[PDB]
Amino acid sequence: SHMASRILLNNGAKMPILGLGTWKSPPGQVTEAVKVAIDVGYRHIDCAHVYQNENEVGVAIQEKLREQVVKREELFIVSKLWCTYHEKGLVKGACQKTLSDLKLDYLDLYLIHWPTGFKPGKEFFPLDESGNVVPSDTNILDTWAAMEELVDEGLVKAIGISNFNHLQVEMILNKPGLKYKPAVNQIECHPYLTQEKLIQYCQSKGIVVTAYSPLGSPDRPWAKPEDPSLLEDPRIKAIAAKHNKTTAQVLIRFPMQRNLVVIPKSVTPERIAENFKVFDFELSSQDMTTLLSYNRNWRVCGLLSCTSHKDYPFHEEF
Ligand SMILES: NC(=O)c1ccc[n+]([C@@H]2O[C@H](COP(=O)([O-])OP(=O)(O)OC[C@H]3O[C@@H](n4cnc5c(N)ncnc54)[C@H](OP(=O)(O)O)[C@@H]3O)[C@@H](O)[C@H]2O)c1
Repeated sequence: SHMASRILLNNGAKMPILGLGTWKSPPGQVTEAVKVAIDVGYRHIDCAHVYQNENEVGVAIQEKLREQVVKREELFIVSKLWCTYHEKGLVKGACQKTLSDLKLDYLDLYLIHWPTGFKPGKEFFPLDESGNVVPSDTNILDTWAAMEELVDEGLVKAIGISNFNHLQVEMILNKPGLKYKPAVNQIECHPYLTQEKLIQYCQSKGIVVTAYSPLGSPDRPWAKPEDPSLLEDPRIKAIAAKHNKTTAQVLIRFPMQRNLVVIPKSVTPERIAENFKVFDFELSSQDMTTLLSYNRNWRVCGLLSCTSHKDYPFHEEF
């Protein structure tokens, strides 16, 4: 379908363009979800410590390795450093906890989950008595240096960023003494948040973009009935019908044809399989431009409790 399965990263490794998301996947369902995904062809799993389900994801990965359904070198496992671990002295331990839970001896890619550092401690969103999230002082260039050390210690093959705006990406690229460029910026992207400016910037610097919430995250916990709904948009349904595919399949193919990686989440076996069957059709340029035209700057993930943080990413235009 004029579509290779992997994209070359600036660390020299190849990354599967379609992965399985795991945010909100219940711990009692995610082991089967990941097993099914690997069985039906997925080779990339997107994880995070803050999702609280890495142990269960890891059970699935380990079983499929033990069963010899896949070899470790064929898998591309991604996780993310949570905001309460931006300190120099906490990054390695946070990575190692993720490795121990996923039952891996390296990650293919480790991302700074958000540019905002928070006070370390047990709470993922530490609050002051008035409800503000308590920041860390550690600046993100120092967090990046700590990520670089993980490459040099063999814990991770690639490092990257997530939810960074273009000025924050530029800060990393302009870092004095930069040793490794970010390989990936993982950002929200779908027809209602098309991200042209940030995607162009990242791609022009050789940074691969991964699109999260490609279906508009209908299970996001703050969903309101009045919100827009990609899967129910009749205009997108019409493009899907024309191609004899589902709306979800169109929504997944869309970022693929922008040279993005995409990570739809499901715990439903039939949908996991459906979502992978996107290498057998092509959207036209006109389809692509039409889908881009639906942009409304609508965000699933605004980190809305953190808008006063000095490194909050979404005040900038892009
Ligand atoms: N870096 C970040 O800050 C960040 C933020 C958000 C997301 N992410 C990553 O991106 C992944 C994907 O984003 P997301 O989880 O927000 O949402 P999403 O992938 O846009 O949507 C997931 C929702 O769509 C449903 N669904 C999946 N396939 C479907 C299909 N074929 N037909 C109908 N409904 C379908 C799922 O239901 P069922 O599961 O019940 O089947 C679930 O409710 C996350 O899981 C996470 O790995 C990263």
